[PDB]
Amino acid sequence: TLNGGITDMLTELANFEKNVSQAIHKYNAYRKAASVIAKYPHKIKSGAEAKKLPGVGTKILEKIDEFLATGKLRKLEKIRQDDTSSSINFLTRVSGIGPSAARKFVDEGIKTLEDLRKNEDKLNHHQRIGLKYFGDFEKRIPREEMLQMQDIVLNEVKKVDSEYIATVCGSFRRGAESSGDMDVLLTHPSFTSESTKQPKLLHQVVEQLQKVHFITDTLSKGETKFMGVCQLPSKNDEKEYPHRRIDIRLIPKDQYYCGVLYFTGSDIFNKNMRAHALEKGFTINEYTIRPLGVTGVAGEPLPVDSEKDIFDYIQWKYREPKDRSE
DNA sequence: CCGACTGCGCATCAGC
DNA sequence: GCTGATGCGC
DNA sequence: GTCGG
Ligand SMILES: Nc1ncnc2c1ncn2[C@H]1C[C@H](O)[C@@H](COP(=O)(O)OP(=O)(O)C(Br)(Br)P(=O)(O)O)O1
Ligand SMILES: [Cl-]
Ligand SMILES: [Cl-]
Ligand SMILES: [Mg+2]
Ligand code: NA
Ligand code: NA
Ligand code: NA
Repeated sequence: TLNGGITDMLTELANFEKNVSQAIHKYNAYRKAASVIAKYPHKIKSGAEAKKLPGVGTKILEKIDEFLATGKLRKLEKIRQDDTSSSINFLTRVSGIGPSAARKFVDEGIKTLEDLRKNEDKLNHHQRIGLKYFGDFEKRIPREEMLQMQDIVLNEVKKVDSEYIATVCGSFRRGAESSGDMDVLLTHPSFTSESTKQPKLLHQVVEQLQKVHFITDTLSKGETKFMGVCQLPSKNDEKEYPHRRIDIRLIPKDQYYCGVLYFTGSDIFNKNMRAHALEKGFTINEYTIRPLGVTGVAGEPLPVDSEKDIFDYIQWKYREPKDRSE
């Protein structure tokens, strides 16, 4: 990667602002600058050259100059030496522990994996599962395992009702050679924007995946969104596979294209594309694209027959999933 | 100079 | 219980 | 932290 030193710096700065400063717009500004620099096809020689790119302003250009001259950023060197920042950043690596809870735990003297492990009763259910699988959730998933997981999920969904359609999205659908988790978009003709003619549509699928011991834990679960934990089966004498995060999102079948656009991402790609829609007078979510009136009020959903239709409304050339990894 | 920054489901809690 | 934040992770 | 008007 051509500018990895710079993008790593900006990412660590983004994480500092989110986790410690609790400054969500600085976090997003740093992530935006990292993303645009990551796609820039030249090795950056100067902060001024970087400042040409949209999202790199004066302050990041200065940081880039410092990094290029010295190989480091004093601001980050000091953050790394600060105990409270160090503790908060570590605690937020547990799934379910965010900026707020991390800072509250540090106040209470809970500041290490050992402290968490002996204070399990101070964790909510999500945090408790996050701690249990702390090590596993740091491991990435090779695409070859994602293919096995996909096969299980699709076949088990088929056994519940052959009219379900499950689509693995996320980085997998963008063609990545490894993924951080598995994201599954689910549809069924009974659930549309017009009516829900069968209950428990998501529950049935989760239950079947639990039945065959693929889903092992639940982080949260409602009528349309499941977040939990899964594990591939292993063979005789073989070490067990790590536990993996799995998300399942049930979307109205007639809104599949907005939903698969959303769940394919990346997150920054969605953010960039939704920001462009707003400039063009539309708002995009995982359900619909709608015009915005002058009052800022969204209007009726526009018809959508493909992912490209959504690109067309906002006057973007279509981008294949493999080219949305921003 | 400064308002606006993508969008939302599920968990948790406060106030009534 | 309901309603409306706030937190969190997508 | 960045940027459009
Ligand atoms: N804040 C956000 N805003 C808009 N869309 C978002 C979003 N967060 C997530 N999405 C959309 C967009 C996103 O692609 C999808 C899945 O969210 P994952 O967190 O699983 O992201 P992924 O791409 O699968 C990665 Br590379 Br992080 P992996 O999980 O393989 O490590 O939900
Ligand atoms: Cl901010
Ligand atoms: Cl909508
Ligand atoms: Mg994912
Ligand atoms: Na710029
Ligand atoms: Na966390
Ligand atoms: Na996910």
